[PDB]
Amino acid sequence: YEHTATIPNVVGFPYKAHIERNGFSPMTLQLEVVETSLEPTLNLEYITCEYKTVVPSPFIKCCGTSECSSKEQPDYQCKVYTGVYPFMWGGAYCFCDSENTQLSEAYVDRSDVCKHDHASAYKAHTASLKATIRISYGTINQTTEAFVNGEHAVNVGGSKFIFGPISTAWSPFDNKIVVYKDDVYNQDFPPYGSGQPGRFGDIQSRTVESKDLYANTALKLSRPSPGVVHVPYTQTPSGFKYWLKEKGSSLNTKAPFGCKIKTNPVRAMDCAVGSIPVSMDIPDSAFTRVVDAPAVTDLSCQVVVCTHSSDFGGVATLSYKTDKPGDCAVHSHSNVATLQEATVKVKTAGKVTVHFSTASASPAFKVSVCDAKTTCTAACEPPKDHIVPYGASHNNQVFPDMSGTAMTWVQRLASGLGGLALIAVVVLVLVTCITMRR
Amino acid sequence: RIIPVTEEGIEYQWGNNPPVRLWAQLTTEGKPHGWPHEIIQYYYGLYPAATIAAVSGASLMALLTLAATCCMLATARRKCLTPYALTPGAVVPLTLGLLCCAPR
Repeated sequence: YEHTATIPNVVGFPYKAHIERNGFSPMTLQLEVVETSLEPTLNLEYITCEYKTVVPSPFIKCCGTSECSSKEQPDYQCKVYTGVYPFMWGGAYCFCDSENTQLSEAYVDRSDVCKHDHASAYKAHTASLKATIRISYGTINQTTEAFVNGEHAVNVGGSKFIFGPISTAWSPFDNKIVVYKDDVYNQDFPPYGSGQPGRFGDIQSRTVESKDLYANTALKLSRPSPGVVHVPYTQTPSGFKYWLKEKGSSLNTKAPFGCKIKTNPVRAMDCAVGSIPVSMDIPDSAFTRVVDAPAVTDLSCQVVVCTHSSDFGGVATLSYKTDKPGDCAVHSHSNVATLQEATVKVKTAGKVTVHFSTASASPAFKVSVCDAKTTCTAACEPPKDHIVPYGASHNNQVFPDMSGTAMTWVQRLASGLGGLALIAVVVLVLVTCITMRR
Repeated sequence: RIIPVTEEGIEYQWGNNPPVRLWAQLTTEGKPHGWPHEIIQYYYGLYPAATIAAVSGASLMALLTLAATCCMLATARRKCLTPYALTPGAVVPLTLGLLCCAPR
């Protein structure tokens, strides 16, 4: 038996689905989203970390000359300075006063803890949303995980549910993502082989274990100062150690829709965006036969109080006939007002009370208790408390019913003016007829 | 510090404390079941721009419809009384002159 619904993608909003299977007493299912996890497909572009600059002891050649050579090492710099005369602590190092050279050599390397302290630059696309849904009905009250696509059917008490494709393509991750430990950053990092000195990615590695390394740190050597053995050089400070203080706060503090961002794996939890279709197949053991249900009849509704507050600020009393005591499914057939309870005990006392939440000055929702139907009309006052620590339990439908006071005044004014206009029309038509016959 | 809170809500975090979420309710100054101006005050309170627009639109349509009723009844009067006003030897009859409010 197929049935379908569409629950809000709102965590902890306990949407209630009503099934009116014609052979059976109705049932209300509660479908509460316990978690969602929107996880992008990630392709790693490269790894960035702090560089190490290797500066060996200078090869000072006393009484002679030396020649530099090229080497296959990142950002490698090598120059031979002629006419050095270095002093060590005990005296001049060379006997030749000017016939000496210093070979100054330096190059960049991946730092020794880049195994442990690195930022991984990713492309993030084609996100898959998984949700944890709590299903309850009758004696069944269970939590299950389902991929939110039109495909992953999941069993609950012998029911099968398909949580159809999320009604949006939105995700908080931009196309380029930088991940670092517990954080995620929306950052248009430069391509591999294209990083610039002192900015993020001034050294780049395709993987952590890659033996190759791109480096562009603006390393330049300069001449040993007169009388000193020092290999003097200038280099732009590590763009990763700049980034680490320039990052600001991560996407976890900036994502829209209240998403909570986590790593390992990179995911956006509990985003409040869009809505989730549901396909529900329910076995005959879940329902109750109409012969066993109570014959709830002559149902009527009166509203004790209503506040259009974010909690269940309305209270109604429903009154009815019944043949037997029992349980009935109860539902509100209009999104203007959501009920708190899914089922109500029916008794020969012939009345019971039901609580609802609404966002409108005068809702005219209609409710059922078992097979019986009635319409509830409320006059709802505004809440006094400006701010609350919880989200709205209603669907935020605010337009008042046409039977409400504001729309009753609108209807009186509109029918007054239109009736006068139609009088003027009828007069003008009868005058133009008579003055045509003349 | 003052944080603007809409009915969509905010999340704030202070120092190392866990973040706290808060949502604004539909509080408003007016009375939803009062006299008409109290209802306009009500909606204006929780929906300012929309109420101003809706009331401007409806009151413009009210003026346009009233003006149409006036222009139509004036056209009826004028087309009825024209043959009596043009004729030299005549005056609007004693019955019709009251109903259409003839000039004499």
